[PDB]
Amino acid sequence: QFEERHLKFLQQLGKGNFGSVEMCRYDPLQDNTGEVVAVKKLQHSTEEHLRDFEREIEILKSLQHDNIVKYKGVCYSNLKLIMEYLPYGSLRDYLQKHKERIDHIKLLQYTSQICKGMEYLGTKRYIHRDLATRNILVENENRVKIGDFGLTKVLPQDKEYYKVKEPGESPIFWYAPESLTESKFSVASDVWSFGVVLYELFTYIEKSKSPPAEFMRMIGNDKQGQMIVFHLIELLKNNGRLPRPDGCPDEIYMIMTECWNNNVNQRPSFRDLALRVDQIRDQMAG
Ligand SMILES: CC(C)(C)c1nc2c3ccc(F)cc3c3c(=O)[nH]ccc3c2[nH]1
Repeated sequence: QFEERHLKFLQQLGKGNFGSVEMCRYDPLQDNTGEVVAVKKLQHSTEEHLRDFEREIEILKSLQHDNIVKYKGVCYSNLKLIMEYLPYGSLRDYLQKHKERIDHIKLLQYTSQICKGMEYLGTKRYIHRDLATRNILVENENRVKIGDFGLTKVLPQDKEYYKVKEPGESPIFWYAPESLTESKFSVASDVWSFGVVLYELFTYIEKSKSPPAEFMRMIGNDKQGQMIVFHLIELLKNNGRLPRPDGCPDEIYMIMTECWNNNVNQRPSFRDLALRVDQIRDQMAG
């Protein structure tokens, strides 16, 4: 395992849901030769959150894929999850800061990698429940990885959905309608959220174009608080949706809109999404 005393704090990397990630140097020889790693811990340790965190660690450990962040180990005294350090950070921040470097061809490369990571999740009957560019990490210019699994659940053997309603705040603007109305989560709801991820990427994370900002304008910024979810549900029911991003090819927007089907069963599979994206990639290449 990883020893507490040899883990040297460098900087705060990010915060998500109930967890917090830090950049640390694991230096067991105490000579400044150890590798830099990412360390996740609970911001406030609750027995409920500890049980969730334990399951999260088991989830990640069970995953080995090019497009999933690498598990390295755990640290015991206050449980800590040790992951590989991915030096380019979240895709959200990377894309926003370096939009001149990243073209549509690169966006589709990332899109394909996300789909392949998600198909791998589905093969283990894992539902991510929090697909968003903030949860995707960049290893290098050519490779992204699904980088957090704080909300990830395993499907029961006998059902194709999973019902969960967690205390606090949910990413409602990435949620499928049945996740908002029924608290139902499935591969199909992950596909819906993947549509939002695709939207995010093609907006190049322009602040005014974010899903929350766009939906809030459609709902009306003169919104309440508890009624926001109620109005969001109604908007989606009446086929109100995120607009086509500036400069987004019509065929890419079609993929988004097909992911955003109210009919759960009519949403494409991650396998078919990868196929469609890779086909568009090749047609943009030659
Ligand atoms: C906020 C969230 C929990 C999604 C998170 N942010 C990061 C992150 C941010 C910047 C950075 F340079 C690296 C990371 C990082 C990382 O390197 N490994 C695992 C997770 C993770 C991370 N996980």
